[PDB]
Amino acid sequence: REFMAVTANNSQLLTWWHNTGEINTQTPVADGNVRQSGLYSVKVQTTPASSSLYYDSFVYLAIPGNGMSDQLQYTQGYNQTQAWTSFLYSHDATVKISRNGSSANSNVVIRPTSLNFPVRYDNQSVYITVPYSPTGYRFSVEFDDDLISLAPSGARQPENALLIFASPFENSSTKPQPGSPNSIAPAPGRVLGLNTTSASTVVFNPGVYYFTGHDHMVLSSSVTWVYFAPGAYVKGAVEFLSTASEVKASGHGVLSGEQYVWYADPDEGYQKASGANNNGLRMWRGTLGNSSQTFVLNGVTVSAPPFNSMDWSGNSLDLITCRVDDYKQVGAFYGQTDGLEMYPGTILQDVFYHTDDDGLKMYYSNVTARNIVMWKESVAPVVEFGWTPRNTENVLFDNVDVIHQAYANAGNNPGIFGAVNNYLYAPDGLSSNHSTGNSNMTVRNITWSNFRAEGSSSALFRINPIQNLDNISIKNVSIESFEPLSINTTESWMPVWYDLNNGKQITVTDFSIEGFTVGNTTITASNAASVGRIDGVDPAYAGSVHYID
Ligand SMILES: *[C@@H]1O[C@H](CO)[C@@H](O)[C@H](O)[C@H]1NC(C)=O
Ligand SMILES: *[C@@H]1O[C@H](CO)[C@@H](O)[C@H](O)[C@H]1NC(C)=O
Ligand SMILES: *[C@@H]1O[C@H](CO)[C@@H](O)[C@H](O)[C@H]1NC(C)=O
Ligand SMILES: *[C@@H]1O[C@H](CO)[C@@H](O)[C@H](O)[C@H]1NC(C)=O
Ligand SMILES: *[C@@H]1O[C@H](CO)[C@@H](O)[C@H](O)[C@H]1NC(C)=O
Ligand SMILES: *[C@@H]1O[C@H](CO)[C@@H](O)[C@H](O)[C@H]1NC(C)=O
Ligand SMILES: *[C@@H]1O[C@H](CO)[C@@H](O)[C@H](O)[C@H]1NC(C)=O
Ligand SMILES: *[C@@H]1O[C@H](CO)[C@@H](O)[C@H](O)[C@H]1NC(C)=O
Ligand SMILES: *[C@@H]1O[C@H](CO)[C@@H](O)[C@H](O)[C@H]1NC(C)=O
Repeated sequence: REFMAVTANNSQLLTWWHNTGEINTQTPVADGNVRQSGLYSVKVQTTPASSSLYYDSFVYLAIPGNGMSDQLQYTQGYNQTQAWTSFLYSHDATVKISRNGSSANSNVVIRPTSLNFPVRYDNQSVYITVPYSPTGYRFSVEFDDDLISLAPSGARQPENALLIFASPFENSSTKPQPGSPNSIAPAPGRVLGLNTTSASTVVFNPGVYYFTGHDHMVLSSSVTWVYFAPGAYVKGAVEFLSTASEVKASGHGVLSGEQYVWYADPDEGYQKASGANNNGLRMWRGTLGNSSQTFVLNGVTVSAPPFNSMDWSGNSLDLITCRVDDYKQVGAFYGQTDGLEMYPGTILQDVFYHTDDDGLKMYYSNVTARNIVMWKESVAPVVEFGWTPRNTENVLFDNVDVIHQAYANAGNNPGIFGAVNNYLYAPDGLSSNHSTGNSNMTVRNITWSNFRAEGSSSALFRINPIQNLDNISIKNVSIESFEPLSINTTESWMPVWYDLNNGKQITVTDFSIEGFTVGNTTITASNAASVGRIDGVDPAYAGSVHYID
């Protein structure tokens, strides 16, 4: 018969497909269609590797502008595309990757490179044995002959990226049981009525769904759980109205905002905001009243966000907490595509972030973030914590691997660990005025450990002490290479700041740096400025920065 895709649905492997898959690299795909990579084909086989059957795994594709060329002006202007595929597994599986048909056998680099997965090359195909892990893996497959140079960085990256998201099977907490009378499973196509449903659980089963570029998934206050099934692709953005103790979004399906123009404003008919009112539609939005609320985000893949990926409403933002895992953000070519907000008590792990702005927002206390892979694009620091003075304490960011960076200039506020200026007086985050700080607030007990930057990289840190700093320690951080010196992006700095009202000097205390390597050079105090390129530490703080071995 006519060739058909064959997907896996067993206790060891699960892959899916979309019959309305559309190969398109220039315009918006049809409503009921899903942009599919015409360059990469993926099949997965549960080990042991035998002449047995290999199952197809749909390869998604996100492109800058989302086919809207009059939208490219809001991207960094590169011609890079991002393809990806996800699958669930419970046992070691071999991933077979194929291309065009005129493609020669090219070498591939897996990122993070720490994975060290077995890689075989056979007849214009790449065989990657992916080991099973209760936390799955998120990695980039980069074909040498597909690498290009991004100006002015010169960063060598894939023109056509391919991401693989191998996740563990879903449990009773992340996958609703079918047939519950208190849940509603909207059929494929335009989705309507979820904003007034009496259901408490929205279930999107395999299939394509879409709100428009002029409407999003507002869930009734009654809704506390949104599930995107593996094989489900939903075009829209979600907003809970519920103020219950917990609201949840799970499943390994896709939530794509490809239909919204950049900075789409719900209050202005989803049109580009009138004047940067910071009302660009978020992919994850919620609201809390007087009671605390936990936001659970699990397994979902968010693509093409039209603005900041997430933000909650309220005056009691410290009453919110997050629990996210096995979550991904791909195809975020638009600017200001911030990663999630991590409210007090948050625990985030095994996340993949493709972002053109503030990545890890360290704005709240008692936060734990680990096992993150970041494909930072061209703006904002990897880690941000400097738009507004605040009291923040007890933060741990461990095992973070920035696989790529493509900064252009200083105005991009580059750097791994950054803290831009006070947005109230320097909205763009850059200004010589360092006298708008608050000597009454302090950020303390901060630990950034096991950070890693592959390829060329920006400065280790560019921190503006807008409030006091105390007990901040960097442990094990390696920068494979620095970006071109001429672009003003590799030197770290930390200028003395002053209180806005009192004029009192902002203090920095116990800022330690341990295990900092640049290439094959282990940095130390007598190495700081030489290789480490740490030149900007203000003499007033020099005594507070310690290079311990
Ligand atoms: C197999 O996977 C499909 C989606 O690809 C899912 O809808 C279905 O429930 C699975 N079959 C079962 C019940 O094992
Ligand atoms: C994409 O941009 C790269 C440089 O960033 C360039 O080398 C490549 O030719 C471009 N794609 C094409 C084939 O137009
Ligand atoms: C519910 O959503 C629809 C879809 O756009 C919208 O037209 C309607 O005004 C909304 N009703 C509510 C709950 O305000
Ligand atoms: C952080 O945790 C500590 C102790 O667990 C607690 O005293 C403090 O209030 C917390 N801060 C916030 C903003 O939740
Ligand atoms: C400091 O932060 C760490 C996070 O690694 C936490 O385990 C510890 O309890 C905090 N200690 C203080 C000062 O409460
Ligand atoms: C910025 O610094 C200047 C000192 O040069 C100070 O007078 C001003 O109040 C600060 N912030 C602003 C622009 O309000
Ligand atoms: C710091 O606290 C003092 C005393 O309450 C106050 O006068 C001053 O304005 C505060 N500084 C800032 C940055 O608000
Ligand atoms: C720092 O790196 C060393 C070498 O791999 C490792 O043994 C140690 O546990 C790391 N420390 C932290 C902060 O995890
Ligand atoms: C980079 O910085 C140097 C010194 O700070 C400056 O002279 C140069 O103009 C900057 N390059 C540009 C234009 O980005």
